[PDB]
Amino acid sequence: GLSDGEWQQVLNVWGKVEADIAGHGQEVLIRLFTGHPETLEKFDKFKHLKTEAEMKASEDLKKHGTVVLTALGGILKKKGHHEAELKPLAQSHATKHKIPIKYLEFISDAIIHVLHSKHPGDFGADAQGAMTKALELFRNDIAAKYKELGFQ
Ligand code: HEM
Repeated sequence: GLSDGEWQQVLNVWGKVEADIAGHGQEVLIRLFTGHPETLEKFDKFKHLKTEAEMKASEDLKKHGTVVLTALGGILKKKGHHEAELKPLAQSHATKHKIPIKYLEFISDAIIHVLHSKHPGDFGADAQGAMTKALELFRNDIAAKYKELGFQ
């Protein structure tokens, strides 16, 4: 897992996200949808968005971005002791939303990209390393739940 120092880095970086959750959430989803169009198809409520301009102007997309990052933030603050918070998320995304683990890899990468884009020069090598480890832990624990369900 992560060391105490690494978790402190993760939560310090997260402070940046919390200053503008909607903005970060919106950019993460737009990065995901524009870089991997197949992901948009998983959202019946966002498949009407044919352009990035429409995505940017969508208040409902910003709303979902807030829901997504608020959930992730709650998980991150548990510093790995997130079974109760993560299990239900893993099961809903596998059985209900049908989200391949590959898409979770895509959104993890999108988060790192957005952090650099919104905070250039202020997301250090150590910070990136820590956030990456936290996102991999998140993804890997979801993957374990996916295997349990036999979900691909
Ligand atoms: C940072 C990783 C993610 C987090 C924390 C997250 C969190 C959530 C939460 C809290 C909800 C609402 C509750 C629920 O249905 O469980 C939700 C809904 C949903 N998520 Fe995710 N999600 C993540 C990644 C993804 C990815 C990668 C996809 C597909 C590309 C996806 C697709 C969906 C869909 C389709 C819904 C239902 C939306 C609706 O129509 O209301 N999620 N997600």
